[PDB]
Amino acid sequence: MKVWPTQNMKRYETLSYLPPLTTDQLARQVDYLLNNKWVPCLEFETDHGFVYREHHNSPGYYDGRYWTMWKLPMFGCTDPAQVLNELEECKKEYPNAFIRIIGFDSNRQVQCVSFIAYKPAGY
Amino acid sequence: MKVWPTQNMKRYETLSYLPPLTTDQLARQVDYLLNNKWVPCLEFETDHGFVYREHHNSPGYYDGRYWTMWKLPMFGCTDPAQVLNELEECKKEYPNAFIRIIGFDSNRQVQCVSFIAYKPAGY
Amino acid sequence: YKLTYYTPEYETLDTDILAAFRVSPQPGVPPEEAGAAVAAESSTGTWTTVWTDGLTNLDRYKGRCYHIEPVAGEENQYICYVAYPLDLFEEGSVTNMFTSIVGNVFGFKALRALRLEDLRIPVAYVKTFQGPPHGIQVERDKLNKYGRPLLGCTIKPKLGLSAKNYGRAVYECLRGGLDFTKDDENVNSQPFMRWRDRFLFCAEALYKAQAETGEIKGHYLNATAGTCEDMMKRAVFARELGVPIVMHDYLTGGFTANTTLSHYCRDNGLLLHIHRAMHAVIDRQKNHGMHFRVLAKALRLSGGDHIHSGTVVERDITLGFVDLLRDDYTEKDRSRGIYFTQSWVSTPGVLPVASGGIHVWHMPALTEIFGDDSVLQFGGGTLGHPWGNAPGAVANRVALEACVQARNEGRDLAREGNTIIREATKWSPELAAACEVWK
Amino acid sequence: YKLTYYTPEYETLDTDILAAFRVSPQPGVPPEEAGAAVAAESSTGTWTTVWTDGLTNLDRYKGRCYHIEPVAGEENQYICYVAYPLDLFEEGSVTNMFTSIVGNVFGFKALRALRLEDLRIPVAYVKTFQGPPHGIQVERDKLNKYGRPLLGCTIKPKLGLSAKNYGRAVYECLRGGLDFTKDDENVNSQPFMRWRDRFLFCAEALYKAQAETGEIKGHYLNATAGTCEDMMKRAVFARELGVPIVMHDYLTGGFTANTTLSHYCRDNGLLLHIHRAMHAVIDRQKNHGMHFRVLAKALRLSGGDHIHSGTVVERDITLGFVDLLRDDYTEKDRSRGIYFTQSWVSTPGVLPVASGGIHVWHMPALTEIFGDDSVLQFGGGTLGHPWGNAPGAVANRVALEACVQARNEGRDLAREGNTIIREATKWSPELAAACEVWK
Ligand SMILES: [Mg+2]
Ligand SMILES: [Mg+2]
Repeated sequence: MKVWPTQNMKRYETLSYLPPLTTDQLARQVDYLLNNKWVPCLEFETDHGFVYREHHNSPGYYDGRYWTMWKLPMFGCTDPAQVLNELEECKKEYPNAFIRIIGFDSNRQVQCVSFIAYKPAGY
Repeated sequence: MKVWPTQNMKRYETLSYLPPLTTDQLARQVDYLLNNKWVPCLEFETDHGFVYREHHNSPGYYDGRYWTMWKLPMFGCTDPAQVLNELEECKKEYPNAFIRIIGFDSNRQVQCVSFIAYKPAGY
Repeated sequence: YKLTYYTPEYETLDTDILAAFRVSPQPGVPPEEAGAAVAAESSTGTWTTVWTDGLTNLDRYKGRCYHIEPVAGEENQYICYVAYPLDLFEEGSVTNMFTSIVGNVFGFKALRALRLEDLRIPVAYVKTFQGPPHGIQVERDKLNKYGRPLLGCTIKPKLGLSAKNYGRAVYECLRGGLDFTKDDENVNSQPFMRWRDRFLFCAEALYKAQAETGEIKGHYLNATAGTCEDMMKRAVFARELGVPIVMHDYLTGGFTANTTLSHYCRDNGLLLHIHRAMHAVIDRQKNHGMHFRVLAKALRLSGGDHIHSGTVVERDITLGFVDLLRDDYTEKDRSRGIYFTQSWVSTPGVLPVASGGIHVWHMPALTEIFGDDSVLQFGGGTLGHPWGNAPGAVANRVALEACVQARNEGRDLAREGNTIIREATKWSPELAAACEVWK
Repeated sequence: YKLTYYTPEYETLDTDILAAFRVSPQPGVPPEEAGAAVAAESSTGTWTTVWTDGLTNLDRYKGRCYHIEPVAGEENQYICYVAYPLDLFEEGSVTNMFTSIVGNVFGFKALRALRLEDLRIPVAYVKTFQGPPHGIQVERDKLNKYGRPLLGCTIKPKLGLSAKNYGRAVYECLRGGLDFTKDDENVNSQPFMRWRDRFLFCAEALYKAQAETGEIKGHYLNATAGTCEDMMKRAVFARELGVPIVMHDYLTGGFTANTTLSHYCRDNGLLLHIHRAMHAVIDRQKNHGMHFRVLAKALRLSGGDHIHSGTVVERDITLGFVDLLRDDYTEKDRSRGIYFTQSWVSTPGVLPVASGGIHVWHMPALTEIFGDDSVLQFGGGTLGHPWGNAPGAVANRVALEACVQARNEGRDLAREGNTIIREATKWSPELAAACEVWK
């Protein structure tokens, strides 16, 4: 009988309860985006990688949902490697950042994907 | 394609997106005040340097807009060097302070200028 | 009744409400008369003619039976199609729509039985309703939850816990990676747990679990009440606590109270979870009542963000009405019990909620069937875990993410579902423990 | 008509409203008759005489054509000057001022066309209006923004983004050094983006960008609505979010709703951005309608903090009405289309907003022409930067500060503007990238 831990157990939504994605597993999740004609984008955050409430308190208001866009969404990306290259460039500039891959469906007109690609050490 | 940084990128309003002003550049900005018959003054802050909200959060209420006056407005100042001398005296007493030059238009009856003259190292 | 109300040559207008009735006439009532009777008795038909009829044009206000087809297999049963003009209906009132169509006809003595299967709600009527307070896209954006089913748990036992003990179970549920916990449909305000106490303790628990995990959490706070005043007091305190989601039992509270709550929720940024308690009284029997798809359509107009859509342990019929809840446009398809092409002119979709008797081994099937825009609700399957609520929750969250990952890689969840779960047991002890207990 | 209403000897009172009309008479209608007809038909002129006229003194209530001058160049066109007594007008009601002066006369058959060019609003009428909720000086003090133009960006596309994706663009715009982002005049509440959703996500984005940069940020939240009740619910939520600035489409909403919102904004500390959507229906043609300067003066009375004043790609006419919006006193100047000396007796000035197809190379010209007390609004010129919104924003902020610095040092923005930008490209890669794309 294990007790689920309380300390240093922050999560990042979809896929963050699995083992960290290998470079191959990451490439297969990016392939799923490209096969559905979703536009991959990267987002990063240095300060708080979780949700909190500083500026307001009313229903459905949270701070910490928007992270910062790395460059632009990768329109007409054909190859997972182009995403994984930007991931490496982002990790190089911000080794202390959380980084997630997001996806835009231009047909449904929404953001449709969000999963963690890199966490700093200790997380 | 460069990504604009998120971290340690606080700004101080007018002129703070330019390179830090040289002594000569500072003197020319003070000359503009004097040529328009605006009264230069110095203002400094040791604690925050940015706007925040502690005491209230209603529309148009922010903390951190007022800094502290260095001495008095320099009425009947004719020479930029006198302002630059006060700047040096202020930096000597508060090396850890942000320091801006402000201007008062006694005809329009408002503050009319506010630009950063000195930041401590790391900013 | 024959000559006025059976109009096989009638071309339906784009403004007409269309109804498909499953009609079981009394022996020796021919279909044409049965169909005319349904139209007449759901609109302008009187038993004796009246002089006041000459003060208007009844042809403008009559229901018209415009098509009849026999039902395969069943003896003496027909689908009758009836057109009702737009002008019959109060704008934005589901109450009036149901009163007009189903208020009178189901007691008519020439019918042995009568079931409403479907309604074509015309786009000019659709635009009179608010619809969902938020709907699927906005909900995902507010909660910051993409690319998977959402995960919920009903707190059990439904009655008998103190408000504090109930909140303890909520915290332990939420912290293990469930998005939502939930009041049972029965939990309103009762002697051993008064609603305001429950709300307060559930708020403490939900905020503790959110601060622990960093993921946004909700608890479906049941605002269902005896009066509109009571319902509103409950929704208002939820607003005051800053919590994201409330709940209503739309059939037992009713459409008048539901539409009031839906408008309040839009105005105050609250998600609305809708429970379909009592649906089986109406929707179970094939020859008498109203199919759930009609109740679902009605809810999408009155408004809610989530609606209970049942377990899947016919599939096609469920997938039929799930599309009716989620999509902007659904084409007639008799194999899925969609009698009419339905447009929603950008009325938001509603999240279907799967519930009842499900556990970790159901997760591949549920993910395959519903897809990402669903809520999967695990009462027993979380609280029955041998290690308690947080491990319960972890087991469900891992099984789900394992399925999502496998699906995204190109695996067939229908064929390899068992294998996907088994693989995840190898690195999740919480899921391994669950998989020993069920199946 | 001639002897009562054409009064060339009349000395204007300090309480009179004076109008300058550009009058295009029907062929063979002499000017003096045209002028009298304009006066008569905008005041007390009756087609048959009536006994009730003897119960009062109509000389007290008549409009008087007191001067006529030909227009140089035009055949058969005149400026007619008309005096209206103070007693005609409801206090504090721009609605009544426009109704009284322009409500009737523009349809008069002896005129082929009619344009209102200017109004002298007397100081006693000025003091009946609140005027801007804050105005230029107060806005600068609240926002802590001195000694340069303010900078904004309209979010594009206007329709099609989800509320979250729209807020994403706002964050990325604001964080790169823009002061303001903005709702398009068309964005009120629509199926894919309901107003309260947009407000909420814009709040999150605005506060993220302010915390990141340490500068005060604003997003013009468009409160324009179908009813006053709806408009107010929107301004109220802006108040609740603590955000600095709302917007109104003052011509399509109208003056009655505008003045309500202006008073609410003064009472709750909200800045008010005013969009002039529909102005060109009225103000475009030289022969017929009302010059923008009249619409501008009206807005300064009803009240707003900002008003769209157009692109500047005649300059003198624009500079004319910009002074009318900002200054306390403007002397008659026919070369700038200022037909009357106007005093404002300390009614605050309104910030003019320049917009349209502008980009970094426009910055020297815009800074030269408008000076510091202006808002420069990019849409394409920020969002179209090859590196995205934040670099877009940085390019614009650097270009502006570079120009401000150069101007303060004594450089001529008219002559050296191109060179000032080129110099800044040497140390700003963000600006260098912009300068390759435009020009
Ligand atoms: Mg239940
Ligand atoms: Mg626009």
